[PDB]
Amino acid sequence: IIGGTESKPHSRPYMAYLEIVTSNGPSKFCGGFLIRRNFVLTAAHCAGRSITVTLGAHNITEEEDTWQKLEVIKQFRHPKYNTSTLHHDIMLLKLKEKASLTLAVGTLPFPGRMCRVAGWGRTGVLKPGSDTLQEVKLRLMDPQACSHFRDFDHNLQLCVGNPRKTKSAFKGDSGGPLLCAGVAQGIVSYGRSDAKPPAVFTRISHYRPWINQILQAN
Ligand SMILES: CC[C@@H](NC(=O)N1C/C(=N/Oc2ccccc2)NC[C@@H](Cc2cc(Cl)ccc2OC)C1=O)c1ccc(C(=O)O)c(N)c1
Ligand SMILES: *[C@@H]1O[C@H](CO)[C@@H](O)[C@H](O)[C@H]1NC(C)=O
Ligand SMILES: *[C@@H]1O[C@H](CO)[C@@H](O)[C@H](O)[C@H]1NC(C)=O
Ligand SMILES: [Zn+2]
Repeated sequence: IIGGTESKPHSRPYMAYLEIVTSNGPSKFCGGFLIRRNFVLTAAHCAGRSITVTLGAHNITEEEDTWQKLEVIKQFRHPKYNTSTLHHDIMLLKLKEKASLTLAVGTLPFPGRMCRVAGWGRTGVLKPGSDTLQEVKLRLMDPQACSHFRDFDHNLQLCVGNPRKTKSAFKGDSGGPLLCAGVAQGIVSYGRSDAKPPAVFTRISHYRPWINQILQAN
């Protein structure tokens, strides 16, 4: 998160920190959020060979009793996920156990307006990931403001962030929820490599039928 501020610890108890393993290189990370005691929603571009989820964290380098470290047993990536057009960037992760509900861990059930995104991602173009969960408020834009992304499609995606400001999600914030009036409306998907807003978020409402079908059959 660029241009944001540190979240009050444990004030977003649905936030998941994801550590992604691949076979050919070192670990990477993304965000995501708990929608069921055993299901985390995140972006499909965070897929990997295996993933570990930390719930209940603030400072991700300081282990505490609120932590719940859970294994992911199966990744369900959207079947039409497309790395050419960048569409359908969405994935559910089935947890090996159901998470405990505590004060620090809980689920989040289901243009012009201000919304909030949160993450442990880089705080600057050339900066490391943040140790602590950060958040920022961002303006929802008319779809015209994302025209320069050639494969942007207003039906599938949200255009997020006022170009006149420097506030943005960045690397490591992938998969984090965009909340508008306490409801998850988007997931961080992609933007410019220089972070100039706006950025493109997955529009959660278009994928509700697909979410429901995975959650009902597992
Ligand atoms: C795990 C995934 C990996 N991230 C990553 O690829 N991206 C690029 C990316 N790919 O998006 C796709 C790809 C295919 C289909 C649809 C969307 N999306 C977002 C991105 C971060 C980002 C987000 C926003 Cl809002 C604006 C710009 C921006 O990056 C320049 C990212 O991390 C990654 C790569 C590097 C790091 C790192 O810490 O160096 C890291 N924590 C994570
Ligand atoms: C996060 O925790 C570590 C290890 O306790 C501490 O060094 C660091 O300053 C904390 N970072 C914060 C509050 O940014
Ligand atoms: C991605 O979308 C493009 C343009 O619609 C399509 O032609 C392509 O086959 C799709 N699938 C993959 C795997 O690129
Ligand atoms: Zn704590």
